Amino acid sequence: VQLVESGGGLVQPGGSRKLSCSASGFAFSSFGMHWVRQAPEKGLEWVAYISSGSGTIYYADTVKGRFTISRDDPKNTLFLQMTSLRSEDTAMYYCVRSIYYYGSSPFDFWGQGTTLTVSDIVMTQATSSVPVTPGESVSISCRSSKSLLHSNGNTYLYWFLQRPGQSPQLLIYRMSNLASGVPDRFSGSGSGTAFTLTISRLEAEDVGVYYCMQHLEYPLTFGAGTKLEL
Amino acid sequence: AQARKLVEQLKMEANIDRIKVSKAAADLMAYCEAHAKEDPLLTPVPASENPFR
Amino acid sequence: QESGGGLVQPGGSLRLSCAASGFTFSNYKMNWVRQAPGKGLEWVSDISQSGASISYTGSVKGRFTISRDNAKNTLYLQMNSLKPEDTAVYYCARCPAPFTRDCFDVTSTTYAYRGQGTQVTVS
Amino acid sequence: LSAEDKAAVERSKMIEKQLQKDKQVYRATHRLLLLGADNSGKSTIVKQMRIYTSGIFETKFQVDKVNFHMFDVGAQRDERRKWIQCFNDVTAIIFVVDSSDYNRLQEALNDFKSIWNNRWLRTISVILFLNKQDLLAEKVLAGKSKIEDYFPEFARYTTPEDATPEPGEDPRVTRAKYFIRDEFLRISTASGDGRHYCYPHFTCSVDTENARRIFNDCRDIIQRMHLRQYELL
Amino acid sequence: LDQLRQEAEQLKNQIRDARKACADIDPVGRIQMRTRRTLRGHLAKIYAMHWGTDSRLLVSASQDGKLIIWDSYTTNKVHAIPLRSSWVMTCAYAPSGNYVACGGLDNICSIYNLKTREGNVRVSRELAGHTGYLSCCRFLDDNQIVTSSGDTTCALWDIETGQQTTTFTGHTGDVMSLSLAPDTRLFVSGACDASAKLWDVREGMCRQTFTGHESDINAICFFPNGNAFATGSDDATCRLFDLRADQELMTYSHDNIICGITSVSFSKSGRLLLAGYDDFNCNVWDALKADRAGVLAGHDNRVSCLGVTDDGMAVATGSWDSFLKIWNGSS
Amino acid sequence: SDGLFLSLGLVSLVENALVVATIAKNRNLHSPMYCFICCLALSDLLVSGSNVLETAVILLLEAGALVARAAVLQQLDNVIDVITCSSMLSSLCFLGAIAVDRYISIFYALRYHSIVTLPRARRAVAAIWVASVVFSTLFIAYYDHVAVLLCLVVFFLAMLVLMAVLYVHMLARACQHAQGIARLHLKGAVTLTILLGIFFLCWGPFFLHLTLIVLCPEHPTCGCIFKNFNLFLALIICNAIIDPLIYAFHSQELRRT
Repeated sequence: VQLVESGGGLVQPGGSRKLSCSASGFAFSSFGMHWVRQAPEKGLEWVAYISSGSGTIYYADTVKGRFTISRDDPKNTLFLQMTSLRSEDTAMYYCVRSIYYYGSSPFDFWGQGTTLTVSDIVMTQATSSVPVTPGESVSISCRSSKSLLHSNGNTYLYWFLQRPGQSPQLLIYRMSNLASGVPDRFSGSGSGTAFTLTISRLEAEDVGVYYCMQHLEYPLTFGAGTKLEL
Repeated sequence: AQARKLVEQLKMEANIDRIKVSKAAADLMAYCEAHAKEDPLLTPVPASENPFR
Repeated sequence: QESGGGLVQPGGSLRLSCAASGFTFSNYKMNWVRQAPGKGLEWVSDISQSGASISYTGSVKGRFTISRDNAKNTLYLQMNSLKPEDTAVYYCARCPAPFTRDCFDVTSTTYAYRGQGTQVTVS
Repeated sequence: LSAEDKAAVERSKMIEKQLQKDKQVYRATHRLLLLGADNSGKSTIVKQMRIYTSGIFETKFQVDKVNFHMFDVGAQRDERRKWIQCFNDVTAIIFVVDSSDYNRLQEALNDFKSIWNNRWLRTISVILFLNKQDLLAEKVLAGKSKIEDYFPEFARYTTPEDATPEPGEDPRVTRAKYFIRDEFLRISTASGDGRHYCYPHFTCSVDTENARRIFNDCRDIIQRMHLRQYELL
Repeated sequence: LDQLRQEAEQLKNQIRDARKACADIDPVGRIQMRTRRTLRGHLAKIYAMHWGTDSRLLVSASQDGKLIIWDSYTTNKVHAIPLRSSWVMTCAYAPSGNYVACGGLDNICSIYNLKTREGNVRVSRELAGHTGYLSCCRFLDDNQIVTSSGDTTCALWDIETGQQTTTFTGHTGDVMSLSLAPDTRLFVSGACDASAKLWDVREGMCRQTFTGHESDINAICFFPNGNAFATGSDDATCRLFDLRADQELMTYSHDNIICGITSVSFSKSGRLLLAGYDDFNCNVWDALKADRAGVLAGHDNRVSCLGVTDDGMAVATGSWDSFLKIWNGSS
Repeated sequence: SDGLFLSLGLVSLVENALVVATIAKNRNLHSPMYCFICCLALSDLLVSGSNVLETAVILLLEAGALVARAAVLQQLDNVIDVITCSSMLSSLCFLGAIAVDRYISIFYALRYHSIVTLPRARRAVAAIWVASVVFSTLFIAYYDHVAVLLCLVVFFLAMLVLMAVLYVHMLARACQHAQGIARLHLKGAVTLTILLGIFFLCWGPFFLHLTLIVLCPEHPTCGCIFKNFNLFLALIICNAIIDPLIYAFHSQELRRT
């Protein structure tokens, strides 16, 4: 699995820039391709979405009328079209594969990311910094604007970690599950509107910022971001 | 060769202890009557909990 | 359980019996199949459930009269003019599936439904 | 209908459009089963017209823009009554028989009866490739074996009127070959209820026009089943 | 040589005498199943289905040559598995859910990996140690499988290595059916000999042989207890055997039935014995009364497959009419 | 005429709806043949409904709660005419389409599934109803012209001839198969005779009426048989009773349900 992409950088302000996603190593034609950006000092916010078969396309309400997503299966590539970005469009973007069937793990693999800098459920994370010692049980919480338990038992909250040097990663999908290359220490739970992530025994590789995504109703929204200091 | 092997197989199979068929069937009847309530196809589930409709 | 063979001179007479039990004789299209020494396994006679349809192999067309007694559960094959080149162990092939007019594998090398046989030798 | 469930009813439909692609392929290519014996020559039949511990041996061939399967049942066991059911809803059954060895001719007749009277092979027509007719020709030209030994009824049997001998053919070999063919058509006319007919054929190892024979035969089966579907026949 | 057959006959007489000496409730009612789903999309003959361990997912093997994974609630194509041997006669769903096994006329048993990191269902191992067609394959664990073939052999394979840890060679005909026990320590089979056999999976030897039938055997499944099983036959009857008693218990036939059984599956509680038949429809036998508890008459051709969830919620049947109906109660 | 006409319409509609429901339920028959059969069944349903509604509104006009409204009088009559012409020209082409399906299956037995499929079947159905509605709304609401009731004159013969040739050129094959069978060892006469004579007897009267109305408006009999136009239409309306019964209700799949 390898999602590598680029495209951003230097362009005349107020202009257009096309973001791609050079997917490699997986059955691209069966996966759903999202997009996510990150405020340079703040948390994430959704960008766009193209589904399997290029039939369903949802957008970010802030820029719904003017962003342009696209995809090209027979070359296992992806594209995203920016037009006349404002000064708020200074952020660094992500590429996401996802697939939806019974038992699947959407947002399982998050790409490496690329920068683009030119000069509704709401998630609240009032917690932004917590001191903790290795080997001690710690928890981080995220709060929503309404319920997320849908009629089919799901919970539609994706826990995350952004390790202090690289891209995000899935710790728990749908509030209770676990990713592929992830230890068994991690665990989480939901109350109905507020959530929490539990790490049984901290170690060196569990430092950074933990995020929260919902997926129950569009648009997708993240929390503030709780940085952990050891 | 096949005759000797067959003879040995029947000899080995004839030494197995055997319980009366009454107990052998009573076990199955008891197992059925001890797990019926959790068998939806025998006693149907309520429609709300029925997930096929 | 084929039974009823023995010595006989060319042109003699014999009777072949097949005691059957455990598999409801009166339902299956019984057979008679022959394995002469040094030769393969080839069918000779045939009979339906009611004794209506009968078939011979030509080499046995004029002499061997098949019969069948569903009441006593026994299959017969009457010998009348045994020629010297009709010596063999007489197997008793039974049809695979009940209530059917098709018999597939009654001449197989290893077939489940078949008697031990009866060696019949003609001088 | 949730966002992930909405994509669950979407990939299912992209798989629908893949199963509606293979239906066109599946119903536009006709299957055939090949049956025979050790010396029948079906191996030679395949080796001649395929080129123009594996349980089942496949064969690909097409004639006049129609694709045909032919499943030669290979490294299986002597018995037959459990892997023969798998070949229902098949277009036809090719049943090669060697008629130049009268010892096994009646066994081949029994096999033909079994295929013909089979409960699942009752809607299945048969293409009898009566094989190696020339061997049966020298079996009587240099007459040493009396066919009446295993066939007393051949004594008072005469050549059928509709016989069409190949140019330069002795009448006696015509008698013999049409005799065997008639034994192979008697089982056909005995039962079948018209829903499937038997198709006699005079084939050999080097018969280099078998493909058209399967082609014509299969066209006949499908034409006749539609004509019965239209109560025109 | 003659003395050998004499001793064999004496031992068989001893076995029969021992079995003879060994031998010594509200009805279920008219069960109806109003086909809460109807799972279309198979292009050809359907021959085998197997439930997932989650009582939701389901694979069906059809003789087009494709395994199809469906979501039993919302009727979705979760996966599409094309094959190379169109003549599929068995299918299995591994308990972990990562693997599924299919086998058919070709002597191979192919292992298919579902939960892969690249996305597409792909092969894991091809098992090639047979000389006859494979008719029933079942996953023991993630790395073990049990296969019953046409040549008179059952087997236990190590999936990682690809070699038979043990071969089971006591039969005399084509082995049709195969059922792993609840504890995955034993399995039973029927082998077109009117002789069903019990086997031990570790030692590698046939423990018992049961000879109640008068024709071939088509389907076999353990009672959910693991101390019994039932066999389906072409002689138009089903029979119930007990492992410890080593005998026959009941026969499942009525005078109006002329055609043979091809697929047997028990109930999760074992009280309902579903059975597929030649006459274009299923039947459900209360496995302790041998009566016709009901009929799943919804198919236009011969039923070929049958299975019940691990939760007892539903049962799925598929005839060669290319449809895999899913059945459940009401109220 | 007035009551038996409505009775025939309703009994025809009942069988047409039964056929449509049976095909929609037993979806294992989702083939171009059965799509064409069901579409003929519902076009016959349209024939039944339009013909019955003609007389129903005519009778209900006696209790004329709605005003006479001469504009509405010339509108509603034209509209009910449009429907009983659209239904005619759909049923016609659908009998033709069934015949051509029969013929392509017989003469292209190994290529029918590579010629005709559900895409082309539904496309032809849509094109046929498009032609029907267009030609009806043009032939009426735009009344007698040189082309109208003259091009329609060519159109009924040209189909029954193309109806007849196909079902005659497949009794010839059916006979040819009988000699082949018996050489190595009838009903098609009945099939052709029904499928042609029933259609001819049911449809011919109205069309000879509409052939005379354009060339022979002067005789004591060439106008006497015109007075039996109601009998002509009642003979037509028996088609929705007979045709689906003889085309469907013959396969074992339909006979089961």
